[PDB]
This record gives sequence, C-alpha cells and structure tokens, in this order.
Amino acid sequence: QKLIEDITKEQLRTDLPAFRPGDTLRVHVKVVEGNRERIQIFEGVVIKRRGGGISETFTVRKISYGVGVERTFPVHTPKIAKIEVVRYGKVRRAKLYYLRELRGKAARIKEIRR
Amino acid sequence: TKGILGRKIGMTQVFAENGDLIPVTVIEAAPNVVLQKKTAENDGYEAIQLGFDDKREKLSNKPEKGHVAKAETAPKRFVKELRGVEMDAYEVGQEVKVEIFSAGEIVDVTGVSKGKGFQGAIKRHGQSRGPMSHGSRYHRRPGSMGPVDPNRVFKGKLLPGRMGGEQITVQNLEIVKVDAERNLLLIKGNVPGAKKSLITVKSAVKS
Amino acid sequence: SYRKLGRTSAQRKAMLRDLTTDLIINERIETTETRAKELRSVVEKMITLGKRGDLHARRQAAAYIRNEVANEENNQDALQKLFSDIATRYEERQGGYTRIMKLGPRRGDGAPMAIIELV
Amino acid sequence: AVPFRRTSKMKKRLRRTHFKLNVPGMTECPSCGEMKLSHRVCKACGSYNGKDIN
Amino acid sequence: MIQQETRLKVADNSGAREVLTIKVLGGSGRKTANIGDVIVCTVKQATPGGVVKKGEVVKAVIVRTKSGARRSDGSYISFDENACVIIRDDKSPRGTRIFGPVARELRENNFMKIVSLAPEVI
Amino acid sequence: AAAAAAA
RNA sequence: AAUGCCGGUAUGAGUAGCGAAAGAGGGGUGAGAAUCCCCUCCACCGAAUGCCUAAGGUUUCCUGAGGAAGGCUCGUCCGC
RNA sequence: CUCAACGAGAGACUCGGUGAAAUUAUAGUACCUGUGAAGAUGCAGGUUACCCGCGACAGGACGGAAAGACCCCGUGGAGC
RNA sequence: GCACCUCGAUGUCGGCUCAUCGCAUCCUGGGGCUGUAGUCGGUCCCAAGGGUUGGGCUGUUCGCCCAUUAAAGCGGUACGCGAGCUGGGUUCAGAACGUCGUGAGACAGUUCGGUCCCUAUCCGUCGCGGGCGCAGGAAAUUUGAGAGGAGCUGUCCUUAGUACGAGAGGACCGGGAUGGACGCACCGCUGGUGUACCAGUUGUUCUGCCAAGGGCAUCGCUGGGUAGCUAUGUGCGGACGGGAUAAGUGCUGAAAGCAUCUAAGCAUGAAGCCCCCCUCAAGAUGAGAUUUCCCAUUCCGCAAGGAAGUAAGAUCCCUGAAAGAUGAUCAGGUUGAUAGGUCUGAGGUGGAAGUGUGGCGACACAUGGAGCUGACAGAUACUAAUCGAUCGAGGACUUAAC
Repeated sequence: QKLIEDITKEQLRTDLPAFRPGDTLRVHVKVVEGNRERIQIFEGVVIKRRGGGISETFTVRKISYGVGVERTFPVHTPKIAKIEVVRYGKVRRAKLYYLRELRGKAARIKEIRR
Repeated sequence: TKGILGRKIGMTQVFAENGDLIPVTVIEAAPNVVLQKKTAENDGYEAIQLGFDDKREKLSNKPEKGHVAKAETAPKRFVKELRGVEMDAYEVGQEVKVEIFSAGEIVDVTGVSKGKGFQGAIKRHGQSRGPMSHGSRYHRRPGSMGPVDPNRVFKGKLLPGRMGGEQITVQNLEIVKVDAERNLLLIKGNVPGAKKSLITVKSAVKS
Repeated sequence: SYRKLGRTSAQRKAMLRDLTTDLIINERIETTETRAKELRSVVEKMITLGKRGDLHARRQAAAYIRNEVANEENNQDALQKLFSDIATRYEERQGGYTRIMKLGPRRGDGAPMAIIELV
Repeated sequence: AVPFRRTSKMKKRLRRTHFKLNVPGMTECPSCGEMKLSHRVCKACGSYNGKDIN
Repeated sequence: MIQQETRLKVADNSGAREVLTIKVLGGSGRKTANIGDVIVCTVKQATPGGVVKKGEVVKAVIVRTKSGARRSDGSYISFDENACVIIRDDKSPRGTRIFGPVARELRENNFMKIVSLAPEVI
Repeated sequence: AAAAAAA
C-alpha cells in the first residue's frame, strides 16, 4: 500500500494536533450556507479513531438540548479549519461506545482530567 | 476512440478542489506497446493490439518471442485488441501512455470480476428466502422448477452454480487524476475485479 | 489463511502445542504433511522467541511449551532447552529452522506422511 | 429417488470409463531405485538429494 | 432509516408525544426513509393540552435519526433518538416551537421555516 | 375424502 | 406371465452408511502398525462414565499360542 | 421478516479401507404442435442435438412405497 | 350436463418460493371522434417492452376498510408449483353445544385437539471437466451464424402564470435537476461478522509457592477489532440515436374526365420489431480469420500405411491463491520472491513483564503510544518448489496460375 501512501502524501493535513480517542476538543467546521460561510464550533469528546492514513476518521459526540449528537469527520479534510484540544481525558480503551447511554454524571465520572 | 489497459492496485479516497470526498480506484496502466495493426483488406476489420506488463524470457515461448519481434519490444503478459480506434494514428511499436486521458473525461472500465465459487440461488440470483419458523422446513432453496404441463424444466431456470470470473463492464466512470510520472490513473467509483488483475480502460460511447 | 485440520480451535491449539513441544524434545517427528505445514511456522516463531533470551520472551514461550522433560538425568525442561541449545545453535541463521520431507502414503488411511526436522 | 429402469451393461461400462486411476509420478532414484515417486523420500535407501536422511 | 410501525417521538409544541409511522410517501415504493422525507403517521400518545389529539392520522417530516446521514464532504451525523415534526400537508409545522437539534439536510429541501424555528441546526 | 395419510 | 414358491446372480454403485462425545508424539513386537504393548503430555466422567450386589447371562474370568471367519476399516489385538 | 449477512462444528466434496437398500419388460431414453383409451422419450409433421463423466435442483417419467381408506357392488363379514 | 382416463392410489383448499404465457390493456407510448375552451375526462383503435403495494379482519380466494401509488389488470399453465415447503380449513380415531332419532348414532351447523416418508436411475435444467474432430504439430489474438441479459417511471424549475378562459383555473411541445423500485460491480467511507488478534473479569484445577501464566466452564463471559465475505454502504445503468413499421395523418393521381390515402409511385408516424448498451459465442461437423515458432528423422511395409526417438510446445510432480467441491484457471519451480520463516512497516488492541516510587492494603504512577499481533504490504533464498520422467509432426488426391 506504499503507492497509495505516495499518492496521498501530498494531501495529508499535517498541522492538526495529535489527539487521543478519549479527550474533548472543539472542531472549527466550515459550512457553506449561501453565500457567507460561518464557522460553527463543535465541542465534544472524541469517541472513535479508525486509522488508514488518508482514510482516517474520528467521531465527536456532544449533548445538545437534551439530545446527543454524534458527528464523524475524516481527519485530513479541508472542511475542518482548526482543531483545539480543550482538555485531555483519561480513558482505558480506544472505543468509547459505553458513554452514549451514560447520562449524565456517569460520563463525567469516567471522563476525568488527565 | 481511445483506450489503454493495465493493472489496478486498490482503492483510496481523494478530495479535489472542494470539501467533497471521492472514492478513487488506482490503476497502473502504462506503458502499452502497439504489437499488431489489424487492417480491413487483410484481417477483415480494423483493430490494434496492445501489450502490457513485459516479463522474463524464461516465461515466454518462442512464438511469443517472435510475435513481438516486429514491434521491437519484450514479450508481454497481457495482449488485447481495441476496436475500433481511429485508424491509423499509431504505428507498430509506439508506446501508448496515460497522457492520452485528461482528468475530466468519461471512460468505460471493463474486467474479469471476482470469483465467488459455487454459490446458492439466494446469493447468485438474489432470490428471496423462505421462512425460518411457523413449522417451515423451507429456506435457501431455489424454488419450483415450473408447471406440470410441459413435462420439463424451461431453459433459463435460475439455479445454484459458480458465481464470478466473468467479464463485467462498468459504464461512464470519470477520471479524477492522471499521474504521468508514476503511470497511474485515478478513476471515480468502483472497478470490477480483484487486486493486481487486468483492467482495460476505454473511452466511453459519447453521447 | 490457516488450516483447521479437522479439529475444534481448542483442540487445534492443544495439538499444535503438543506437536511443537514434541518436535522440540525429540528433534525429528513424523506426522502428516498438512500438520507439518501448520506446525513449522509455529515452531520457527517459538525458536524466534527463544532467540531473544529475555524474561518476557521466556514467559511468552512458557504459555505455549507444555511441561515435559527434555533431557534425562539432567532435569532439563523443554523451555530450558529452547534457551540453552536451540537458540545458541540457530544464532546466525535467520529463519528457516525446519524443513519438511514427504514420505509415502499411510497404509490405514492413505494419509501422506512427512518428516519434520530442525535444521 | 427410485430407479425407474435398470442400467444396462453398456451404460454402466460407459459410466465406468473415468473410474480408472492414473500411474503415479514415479522416477528413477539416483541412489539405488527402482523406482521412486517424485518429491518424496525413497523407501528403499532412505535418501533425498542426496544424503541418507532416512 | 424510518420504517413502517416505527415509533418516533414528536419534537415540537403540537401536542403529540409519540407517533407511529403508517407509510413512507416516496414512490410506490420504499419502506425506509431517513431525513427530510414526509411520512403519514398516527398519534399514539399526546399531551392533554394540545391541538393534536390521540388517534389522528397526520403527516410529519423526519428531523432526527440514529442512522448516520452522509454528506458530500465525507462527514456523518447521527443522533440518539428518532424525531419528527407534524405539518399541515404542506411544509409548514403545526407547533410554534421546536425542541432539540435539527439536521442540516432539511435546508436542501424547501423546509425553511422548520429550520428557522429550530434552536440549533447541525 | 382422499386423505394422504399412508403409514 | 399367479404383487407364485425356492435357489443363484445383477441394477441402483464403488453410491448411502461405517452408529453422540480428543487425541498427539517417542520407543517395542512383527512379513505387514493411525488402530496391539510400554512411556510422556493433553483431554472426559466424577450423586458417575467411580466402588459392590442382586435379577439375569454362564466360562464371557486367568495364562500360553493363533488370526480363517466376527470385530460396520485394519489388526501383531479382543468379550473371536 | 423489512432483508438477509458472516463466523464455529457434523454430514455433504476429495483420497485410502470396507460397503448395502427400495426399484427394475428390453432400451442407442431431446423439444414444439397435433393425433391417440380424449394429458407422449418411443406415433406423425417440423425444430434442434459431437462422445463420456463429476457437483447440484427436482418439472416429467400419470415416479417409488401400500391388490384406495373415500363412492359403489357382493343376496361377503364383524361390532353395536 | 355426460361418465371417455385413472379406485393392484392422478394428494385434494388457502398461503410461502420460483416463474412462464395470451391480450378481451391498469399505467406508461402513438392516434380517431367528442355535447374535447385549458387541466382532468368519455368512447373506440395500434400496441405484452417494462412495471403492476404495505397493512387491519377472517383458514380463507373473494370481499370491506386504512395509507400510498403511474397503476395497484384480467385469465391459462393438473382452479401452475406438497419425490420444493406449511397443515390454519376441509378430512380419521377423543370430547362438547344446538337440532333429529326410543336407541345405537347423524348433521356442506359450530368449537377444542390431532404422525405430511423417499439416499435421483433416465429425460429435463444450473455449473465444471476429460476425449476426439476441425487433413502437419503448436502459442496467442480474434470476426461473428446464433443466443442470453437490460427495457419501468414519479416530483420540482423554466418556457409561462404564456396559449385558452368572464373569472376560478390553467397547458401541448422543448430543455435542466432530483428521487422510488430493479439490476451490475466494489468497499475507499458508514456499519455487520471476524472460534490461531488485543484487553478486562468470575469459579475451580495445574505449572512446588508469591508474582506471572496454562486447561475447562457457549469462543466461560464482557469491550473492541486485521484480512476475507458482506448491505443496510458506495459507484454505475436503462442515454443520445438510425432503418423498415402498426393504428392514424398525408402528397401526386386514374379506374369512374369529378372526387379519392391506393389500385402503380412517394412520405410521416409508437415504451411493439432489427440494431446501437452489456455478456456468452467457429462442436457455426458450414468446425472461419490473422500473427509467430518447429521442421521436414530412423526402421518395416514395394502402394496405402504402421512402430521408435525428437523439435516448437505441453504435461506428470511440487510451492501457492487474484481461482477453487474435485477437475479446471492463474502466479511460480533454484540466472528465483510461489508459499512459509526473518527484518522493517500499515492497521488493531491499549500502556506488557520486571524494577522503582506512594499507600496498612485493594491499587495508581514512571521506565514507555509500551508490549502483543491470523490470513495486509515491502525487502531477504534461511526452508520447501530436487534429480528426473511422459506426451508431442514428417504434413491424402483433383482442378487454374506458379
């Protein structure tokens, strides 16, 4: 798969900070509404980090108005303008599927400060 | 028309000029050497022969070595005809490369599909499945062969057998990017066949 | 893809451990050909584990080597034999510690037999 | 699942055309012979290219 | 992926609380609808104070699903619940207020007033 | 009747 | 020419089956060993798949040879 | 189920050993339309089809298995 | 209705699965007449190419109702299909209700419960092989006689609120997007699975013990997951068009000085037809065609012809999968990366053991994105693809030029 790596090495997004699959961060998403492009902030905890180089995707989950919203972005997309890590969490596994049923303090007692 | 034939490597994803994400199939398809030109006054039709992926002299026969002696090239693994190209526009031994395709064009992609082995009627023909409960002993079976009156099964009754290994053509795919340095074609969409198998990319029937 | 050899996965693991350890003591065993082909990669992986010589590789090898006596009147276990004789014998060689030599078919079931040896 | 008619002798012999089995890949053993099937150790001398390995 | 006999909660101030899907309106046809499709549905549970009563056969458009809706940029969105907003047989909602987040795919259709009445559009 | 109940 | 009786031999056909559930290796005997003996691991039952004691069978128990037929395969082994 | 997709084991598949049964007038045993005891592999006219196997399905051979159990007859019988 | 065939057995309703055929056409396509102003309609033609739904009730077909749709069409095929499937109802043996009968019992009156066997011989169908032929033996590439697949359509915007219409209402034709169902491929995403991947954890047993591990308890259970296979995921298709046409619309025209779609000659005209789209196709015994190798030995048979060795080439045997039940196909066999091992990576899991620190301890922290890793890549002959053997042609005769 080294030829795929040489193809997609030019389009990797190398300015993004490194983040673990168990911390909270905010995503600056560029959305086109017509004509002005507002940048909405999506703060929430990372749930997934599924690898594959250019096919790498990450999932961010937040609770908005009592309904949980899961949103998945590819890592190297140009739609994301900037990624800032709010705080680092201490987790025991790379997939956080358990906390999408643990409202609300039961997720807070698991996402402790690192 | 124009066309070229080669080996596909695998699939990847490429975003291009926007935020949109495109599934991309990677094909090594260069260089191709013109081996034989078919003429109407001798062969009865107009076509050209393209050779790809030259091999060692140990794996080639003496007729294979003599057939490529006219084109001044090594013997090649894959030989296929293209019909009908714009006659003549190519001489015998001229290298066909990936520069003939621009990265906005619409092409036809054909190849031998992946083998599935001897499979049942549910997977091979998409037939619906019998009930698993309410006393039923019937599931995963092809069905009734037909009526009683002909005293025979009609030809074309769909039955379990070998799936795959046949030539499949996918129409109207789009070239995402062309790589002249590394001999690569980036094609939007899915391409039939397994990895490192022979893929022929020809220009689509427009319009 | 690995072979199933007509066994349950637990039976597969037990039979592979038995054949690996029995090859490690007796240094030449005669099995079927497909059992030899499934056994040789596991045996060279365990020899590679014995190459390192550290405590963690030895504790990895202890989870696979069964507790049978290797050398008589010396009280040497097989796990000591990997890290004393086989690793020092194959220090220069990089892979290919076993070879398979085919024999004729068996009388009782027509099974093609093979000789396995540490080389 | 019941045979309507019995099979005749000629149809049975035509079905038994491919029931025969082939001659094995047997070759001259370079040590003693004779003979030795290909890619196996010789049962007579116990040699294989060309050491006596038994 | 909203099906026949799928129970959705109602995410506006119309009065209904839980509703049961009768039919997907697209085509002859499909048995599944995801986001932005209009479904015929009947009210199973409702508040005592509200214009919509129990047992009424109404029309609603899906605003939230837990199935991952795909966008052109490779992004995905999914919720923890299935929700819908009841409409007066055109694309205007019954209730004056809308609760909960709303997916952006309603803006691709001409669903402007439900998006404008939403507290948050993702 | 013609009941298929052969034993 | 009785869906006749008896005996012999075909077709189906080298086809179905070979009857719950762990074996592996190294030595030994032998003309012949996946099936017999020994050893070392591994596995199963364990309010039993353990011990004995009726009914019942009656020699099937032990030793030394043997392998024809019977072990739904083999057999140097056996309740033969 | 919509709507099915994988994974494990046993059989089925291949090889080695052993190895039946129901059935069976002989058989070099296509299709369509007619004809015929009125529903044809064997008849007529036409249309197709090199020879021999292996793995599958079961439309036909009014398939096999039981001298239909229903209905009727017997100057039959049996039980009430 | 009759009783021609079957009582030394032709399984009978309704559903499930798989379909196929005919239009007396439900929609879509093309038209005539309309008391057709336009949309929507009515009737009658040509047209089977494609498609003709999800439920509630009842064993039910049918039927009624709810919600859609372009429409939810009629029938035949043993009221298609039980050696393909179910027995809810009819249709056994038990027991009740109502009625009739003194009674045993009876009821196309009702209700509860009630054994559905078959290892495919032949023809048929779906796939895969081995021979021989195709006047020499081979390796490739192919034309196409023929055959199969596909064929469906909704909504929105313009033209245009235009034509038409007092208003309300509202186009034909022509363009551009977006869907439903179906089909073909493939997973790069989203997920599923992933019994030789990683981690946590319970009970018992074992490695003499702690620590660390092994066995069994559904893979013991739980949380994830590589490759492969997958849809519910993604990409694509039914596009634009030619020729002869059906119903219709006609042109020029006489029989019959007129008239006339026709008797001669020319058109136009449909989702029908034959192609263009895809696939199999020279066993198409009518066995085709192009390119390139190998050559014309020996011995008998005076002729025909027959044996032995061989060239080009292929096979036996072996390593394997992009293939696969087995054959077959494909990549390869020591001037070589075919598989395994080794090394370095990708991905997965999540911070190994040991040591040290803090705590009475359960435990946490550092060494340390650590340790481990099945099929995923790239290098590397370390191991196995050894030596070998078998098959494989000397090219018939006429006719025109050479």
